[PDB]
Amino acid sequence: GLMQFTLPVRLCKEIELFHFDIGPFENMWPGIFVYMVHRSCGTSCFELEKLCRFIMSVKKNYRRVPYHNWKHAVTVAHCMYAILQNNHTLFTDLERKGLLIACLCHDLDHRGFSNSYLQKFDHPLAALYSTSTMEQHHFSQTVSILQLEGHNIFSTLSSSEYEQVLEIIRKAIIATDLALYFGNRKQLEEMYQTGSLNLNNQSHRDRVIGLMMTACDLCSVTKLWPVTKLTANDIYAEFWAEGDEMKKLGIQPIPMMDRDKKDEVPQGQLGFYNAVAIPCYTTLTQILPPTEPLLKACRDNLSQWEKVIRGEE
Ligand SMILES: CCN(C)c1nc(Sc2ccc(F)cc2)c2[nH]cnc2n1
Ligand SMILES: [Mg+2]
Ligand SMILES: [Zn+2]
Repeated sequence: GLMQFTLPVRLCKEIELFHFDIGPFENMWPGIFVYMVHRSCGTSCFELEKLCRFIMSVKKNYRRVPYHNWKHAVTVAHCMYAILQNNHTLFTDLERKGLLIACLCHDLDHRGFSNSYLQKFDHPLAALYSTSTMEQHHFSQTVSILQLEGHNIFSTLSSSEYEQVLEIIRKAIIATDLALYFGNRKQLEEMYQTGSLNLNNQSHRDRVIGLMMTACDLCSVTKLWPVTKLTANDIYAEFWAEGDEMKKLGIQPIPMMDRDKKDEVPQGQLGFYNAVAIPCYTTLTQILPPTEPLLKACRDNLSQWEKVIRGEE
């Protein structure tokens, strides 16, 4: 318990910043996560032995897909860690615990295919979960792994707190279904401007955590441009495989998933930044002013994609 995880100097410092990249060294990612849990929650919130066992079963249940992999899990968790650490007093004890775990688990057993593709393929998950298909699966994998012998990191919580934390985690993971983001942000924006936003309203808190989850999930757009640009490669590698799989079902995929339409990527990124990314971090910055660096970094990347179109790169 006097066993404080410590990172090298450069990582100790830069891990505090929104734009931190967790690096190419897979074997340091558990240690980075534990460090963040200890700083964000306490060395007391989880039994080190159980927490490490939990982390290593979660890693095992992420697949070797170009984008929706273990590195994405730990990147999304780091973004949450920066939000939480910049908004210390805004969050309950149960929230701080649940949200880092939710972010680590949020794409558990992802196959590199959209909810759309599962439904058109007629995958059994699509029959089990009519909406937020993969997101209900991710939550289910999280509960399955928490129920493994020696893996219940929540063991010391009361029956009450345990149901509360698993309910935070469930809502947090469902919110990562981008189909639900658009409405969540509209409501949050309306609420904020008519001055009805009330962080004491549990239903309001839910919506604000939902947006956090979108912001953390989309955080590749808030990195330094060379990170942003190389991550886009990984994202499109998955989309274009999906597109291929659509063509095998006899379905012309949307252009974003068609590798024949690679040329249209820069214009595609503009729409995404304008319709999703920029509104997400704006509404977030309005609700949580210390998250302004995400909006700033996002705007910088919008500017790099504009330059790519102008053939300025
Ligand atoms: C509307 C195109 N689209 C959804 C999309 N998504 C992302 S992240 C992402 C991953 C999976 C999703 F189901 C949704 C979003 C992007 N990052 C850079 N360009 C992008 N375009
Ligand atoms: Mg997901
Ligand atoms: Zn994700």
